[PDB]
Amino acid sequence: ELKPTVILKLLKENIIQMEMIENRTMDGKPVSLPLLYNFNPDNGFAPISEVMEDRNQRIKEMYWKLWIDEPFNLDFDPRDVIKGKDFEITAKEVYDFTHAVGNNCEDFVSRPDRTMLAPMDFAIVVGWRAIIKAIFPNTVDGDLLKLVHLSNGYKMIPGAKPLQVGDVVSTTAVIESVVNQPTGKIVDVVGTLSRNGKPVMEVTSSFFYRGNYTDFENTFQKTVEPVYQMHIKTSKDIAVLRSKEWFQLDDEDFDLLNKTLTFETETEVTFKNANIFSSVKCFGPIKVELPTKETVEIGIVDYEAGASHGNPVVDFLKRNGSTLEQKVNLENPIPIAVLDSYTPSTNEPYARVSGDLNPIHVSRHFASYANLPGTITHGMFSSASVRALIENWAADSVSSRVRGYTCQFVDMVLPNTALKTSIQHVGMINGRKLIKFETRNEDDVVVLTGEAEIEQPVTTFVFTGQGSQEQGMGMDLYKTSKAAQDVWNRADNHFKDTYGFSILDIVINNPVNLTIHFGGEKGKRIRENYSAMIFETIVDGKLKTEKIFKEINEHSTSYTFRSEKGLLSATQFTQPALTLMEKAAFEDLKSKGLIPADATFAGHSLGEYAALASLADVMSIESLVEVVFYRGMTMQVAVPRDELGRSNYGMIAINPGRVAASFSQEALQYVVERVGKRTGWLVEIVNYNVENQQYVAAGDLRALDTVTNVLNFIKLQKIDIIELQKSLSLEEVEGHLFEIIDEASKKSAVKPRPLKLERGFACIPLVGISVPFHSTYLMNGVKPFKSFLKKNIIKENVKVARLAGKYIPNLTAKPFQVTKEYFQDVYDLTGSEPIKEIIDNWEKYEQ
Amino acid sequence: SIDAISQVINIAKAHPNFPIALQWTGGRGGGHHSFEDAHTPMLQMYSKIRRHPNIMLIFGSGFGSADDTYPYLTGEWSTKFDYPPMPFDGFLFGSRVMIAKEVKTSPDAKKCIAACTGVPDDKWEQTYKKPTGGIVTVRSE
Amino acid sequence: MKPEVEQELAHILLTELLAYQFASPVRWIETQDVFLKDFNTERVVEIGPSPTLAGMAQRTLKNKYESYDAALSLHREILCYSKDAKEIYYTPDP
Amino acid sequence: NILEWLENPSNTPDKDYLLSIPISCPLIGVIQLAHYVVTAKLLGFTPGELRSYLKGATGHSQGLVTAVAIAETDSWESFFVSVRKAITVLFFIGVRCYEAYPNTSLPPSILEDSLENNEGVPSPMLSISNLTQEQVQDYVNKTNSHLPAGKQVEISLVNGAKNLVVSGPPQSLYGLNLTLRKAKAPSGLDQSRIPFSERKLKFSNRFLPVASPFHSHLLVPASDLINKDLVKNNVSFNAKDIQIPVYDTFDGSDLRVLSGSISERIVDCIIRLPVKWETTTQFKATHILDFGPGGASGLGVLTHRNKDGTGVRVIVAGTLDINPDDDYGFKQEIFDVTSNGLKKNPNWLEEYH
Ligand SMILES: CC(C)(COP(=O)(O)OP(=O)(O)OC[C@H]1O[C@@H](n2cnc3c(N)ncnc32)[C@H](O)[C@@H]1OP(=O)(O)O)[C@@H](O)C(=O)NCCC(=O)NCCS
Ligand SMILES: Cc1cc2c(cc1C)N(C[C@H](O)[C@H](O)[C@H](O)COP(=O)(O)O)c1[nH]c(=O)[nH]c(=O)c1N2
Repeated sequence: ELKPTVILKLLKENIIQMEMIENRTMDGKPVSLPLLYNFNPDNGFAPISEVMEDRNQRIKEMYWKLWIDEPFNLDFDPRDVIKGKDFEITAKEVYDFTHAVGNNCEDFVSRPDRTMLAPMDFAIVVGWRAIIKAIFPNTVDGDLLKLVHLSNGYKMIPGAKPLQVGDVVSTTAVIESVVNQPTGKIVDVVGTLSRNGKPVMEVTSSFFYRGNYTDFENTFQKTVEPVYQMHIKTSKDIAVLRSKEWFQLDDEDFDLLNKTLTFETETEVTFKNANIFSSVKCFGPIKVELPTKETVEIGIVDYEAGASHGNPVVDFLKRNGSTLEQKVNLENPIPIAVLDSYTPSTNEPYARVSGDLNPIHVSRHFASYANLPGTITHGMFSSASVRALIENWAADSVSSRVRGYTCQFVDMVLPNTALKTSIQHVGMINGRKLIKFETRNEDDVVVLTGEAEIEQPVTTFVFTGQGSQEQGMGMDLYKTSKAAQDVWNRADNHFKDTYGFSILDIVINNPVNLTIHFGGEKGKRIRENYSAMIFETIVDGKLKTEKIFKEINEHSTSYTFRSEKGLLSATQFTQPALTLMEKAAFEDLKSKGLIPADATFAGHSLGEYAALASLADVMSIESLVEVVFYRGMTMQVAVPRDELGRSNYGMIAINPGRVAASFSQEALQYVVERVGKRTGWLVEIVNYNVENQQYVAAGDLRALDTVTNVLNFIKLQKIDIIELQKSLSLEEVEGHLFEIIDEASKKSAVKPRPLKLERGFACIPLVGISVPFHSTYLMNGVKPFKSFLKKNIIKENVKVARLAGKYIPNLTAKPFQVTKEYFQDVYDLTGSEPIKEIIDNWEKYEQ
Repeated sequence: SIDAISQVINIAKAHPNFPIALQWTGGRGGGHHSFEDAHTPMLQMYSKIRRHPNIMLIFGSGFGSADDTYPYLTGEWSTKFDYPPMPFDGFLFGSRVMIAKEVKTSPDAKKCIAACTGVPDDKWEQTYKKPTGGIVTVRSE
Repeated sequence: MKPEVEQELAHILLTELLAYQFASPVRWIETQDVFLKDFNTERVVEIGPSPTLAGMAQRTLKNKYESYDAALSLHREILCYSKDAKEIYYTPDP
Repeated sequence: NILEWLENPSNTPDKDYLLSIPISCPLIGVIQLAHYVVTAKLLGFTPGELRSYLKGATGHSQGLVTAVAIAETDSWESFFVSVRKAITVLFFIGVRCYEAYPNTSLPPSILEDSLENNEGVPSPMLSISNLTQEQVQDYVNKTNSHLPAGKQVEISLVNGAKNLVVSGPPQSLYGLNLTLRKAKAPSGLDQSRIPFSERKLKFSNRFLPVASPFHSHLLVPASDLINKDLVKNNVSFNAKDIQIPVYDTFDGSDLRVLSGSISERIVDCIIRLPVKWETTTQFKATHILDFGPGGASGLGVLTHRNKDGTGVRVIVAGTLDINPDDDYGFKQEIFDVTSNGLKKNPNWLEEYH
């Protein structure tokens, strides 16, 4: 229908009023902007002059009626927090919003037996009124008809679930910065959306009042500085830091030498003019890196100046420190998609759902008055539209994966424009993919640039155990990677300094023997370390300390470690070596930003130690290699060895499907238990690896050869155990299996003690395994190892958040939790006084 | 097979006035035999065959009497498979006549043939593995 | 439960879990079921010098999750650090 | 604005929009009614006269609305009454069913996989050729065991003994398709040298060019809304106004012998109940006129395949073309005044008795 848009008349004798009318309003009542002009017929060449007094106020009053549902008051402080009203996310608003922006993602569509999400773009709908109210105060004086939206950005708070239908969302907005630039005033606004008291997401909006502004007393800028890192190598570096008043340790006598410091500073500035600051504040924590790579606060930056040309804190940290960059670029960007989209023919649908009733998008006359090329598309429509493409292509239409999105509004878009968006994977940040996009119009002009942070697919890290080690493992990575170098070098130094051997030397050269010499002062210190290496057992409430390395006394000049083939196969060296290769690989991944913040993890046997150091940083490199060296020595002591370092113990991988299709894991359990009882030798199923395809039997090399021969015989005879025990005879199968075991046991006992285990039909021996790992044979080792673990795993390094729900232990194959149920299940598996005491007394720990 | 039945049809198409006796046998026939079911390929091809009036459709393999051939003559055989009736134009009898008086088969070979129990159509494919009804599949040169 | 008390109990639980792991069987059947089924993991990254656990996950999936993975249309990548560096580091061939 | 689209092919929306059921449902009605009118007018019949020559009518899925509509028709004056009722039923089915289950973007990884494995662009209806209903029902049972209730697939159309259609979420059917692509042997596999019973079953599966899961639990919420819209817009079908039998697509019963609302039953047959095509086509006829859309790809040729050798001739009433095999007719056969108009298809029981 046809409505009045402009009314031009004489208000008074000399005052021309051009009333610009907006008909598309909040309540349906038209809103009028009275533009006033003096008519002075004495100046015939230019008789009309604009009334510039209160002109920005008149424009703001219009925009207030269109945008804000409050009483018109421009007298509020741009420093104060803006409180937006609570917003309930309804299915109807999500429907309307998603249709308006062309977001066809299923997460936002009502489906049976399933909760409807809101897109993160919906944050601008919830937060618009709070956010936009920031550009209105009297002291932020600008012409809203010349307002440019420079940039918008969303950031999900880590842990926060996406917005849902039903959610009551509260919004706060603060002006981060308002600064006078040569070409206009920039206003940087930060909105925080919260739900149930907890913050969900931050909306960042940058607005530009085009104009000439010189009101520097109303300007201010808050910057979150990049994190700066200093490695304090010398006492000169320490003196240079102590010369800075702003450098303020909590403990003045703190030892900075060899420490890595991180400075997490924020700079608050107020302006006197364009170039000179009237005030500088630079403040924030100074953190030292601990051996676990955790950072803890040891002091503050606290710099405060009046009139200044610069921030000396940040200048110092730039010159002397290194910048820690969270974003890590891939070797080469990975093209994802080149996608066509269209801006709608009309901006009224987006205007209605967004609450952005800015006349320039809908009313030809305002767009003309504002000198625009027409009724331009909402920048926020193009944002939501390109974000829907990212979500579809980069996130494979799993909306939850999109954790951040920023867009720069480079150039204006007209309705019925064909936009081409190039999307690329360019890097990683904290396990999230970093997607760059560039939207061009039909004229190949860049209209929109930005980036998104997309969660990787749900990931599990699994850490291999013993058997997997080979000479040279991790040594390619050690050459190339600084992260891997730091892991190996720290461990190699600890081993050289403490035990007089290089774990790197053993990995690279795999020597058959290694002699440690105890000569000189350094040698006596290393000998002490070997002697001070003790089993700490409690027998009848008495500490009975035993010695590993009995042959090492105060008169020993050397100690030789012995192996048949190479020491990388001896478990006291295998364990550290594997643990380091895994931790070095993982630290390289972490350096490249490849580790999802919520990844799950498990390690197979030894793997559990690397997994815990890697994903949870429970132990330092030094603690780690020490713990697994000891663990390996505990296992070596438990097993008798010959002159060449060979034991009478081993492991076989048994495939119950390779003997007979009817031969189940209960049949294998039965057979193995019977071969154990008959011979009296050690054999147990210890690793459950692949259901009905891979079970590992550990124990006596003779018992393992007997089991191999029994299963070889059962396969060749094609005779079932479960069919006979149920359908033919009761307990006769037991007696029948005894003579089959005896046939194999007689041939096994004759063979010499270091007998080479042979590859059966259903059995393969594990190469480079000499200990019966995970058998009851090692149960005596538990108490001393427990006491050693209690000393070397410090409770301050156990971060429950890094374990809870993420770590799957080998013992209790259930995700780690600190619950009575978890403790009770651990107690049922392995009865322990400390755990039983925790279960019984659980109530006092809760309060 | 299907492909060979298609080739017979192509020959019938090319000589529409010349009578073609399409003698269909399944793998269950005596002598050199296919891997084919007796029924399935007829169910698939019967319509296309019957578009060529010069094709006289003969069913063989597995037959030895009026009783077992009658359903193929009336077409009721195809009804067990939820198809419309599919009558055939005639029958061939290979194995059935091997113990006739005038066949040169030696007396003891006739006794050997007679003593073969045979199996129903559902079991014939066991000949590929082991003796089935006294009969087995072996490979020619 | 207070953060520092939870930390103390977590320390005791972790020390006990590792101590007994020494001389208890490795329940890697149940572990694979927890991370393949209860978490519907899409990327299994094996950190090790050889593909032993990758091989095990690839066989567990083929043996008991072939219909599950089809029905829920979830694509598993089983990556070993030692072979699949290009897939883990996102460095594909030009 | 269909008149605009027909005048100017440039101003016609894209195929995806045309295919959406709020447009496709009523417009497929219009195509069928248009073919019925072209047929009646070129024979110089009234709609009722052409109707009176019919032993019966039925339709496959939404065709059943057009079948009841033409069953009510008498004169050219009152024909637009029947047209309105049909267009109105199909409008509300299209609109309500779309609102109950709108199509959403499918993950591009799923689209890329389906295209690289020479399957269709996924859709809410998957056609499986050369498997039995039991076999298909076994594979949907396996898929449905893992899936939750709102994502479960179901056999929607039993078009033939080995011609089935499964309805449900396109992603759920892509899931079924992954299970099927393991069980299916390659197309160019030679199994001639394998014993018959040991051969790997070979079959076809393609997504249908449709945009809604007809005959599925997904559309059941729309039922009550369609019924209320029909009582509001005064659309009913009375048994006494229906002059020929119209066969139910579920049990093949005459709709005229229903106790309850015929409009409610017809809606139920389209949105919820499966189409048992061989059950509904149990009628005895020498000739079947296929008005529906698709010409040689339509319901006529499907029905021919099911009825081959029973002495039924299908005529595709909507398409002028030449059949080289001449096993079914086109438009020209309806109007031909010579002997070429009365072609009978062979009944094998009678011809080779
Ligand atoms: C056992 C193991 C070596 C098998 O992995 P692999 O070398 O990749 O073996 P594969 O099964 O892929 O096949 C290699 C060949 O080895 C042989 N083989 C493998 N498993 C076998 C078994 N259980 N019995 C007999 N032969 C076997 C076969 O000849 C096989 O060839 P095939 O595939 O034709 O059968 C490996 O999985 C492993 O190291 N697992 C044990 C891990 C463990 O528990 N160690 C920790 C100790 S605390
Ligand atoms: C002893 C013997 C020998 C032959 C055959 C069969 C038998 C039994 N058959 C196949 C034969 O013509 C016919 O196709 C089958 O015998 C039909 O199956 P039944 O044997 O009746 O079940 C056969 N076919 C053919 O074309 N030329 C031949 O030389 C032979 N040889």
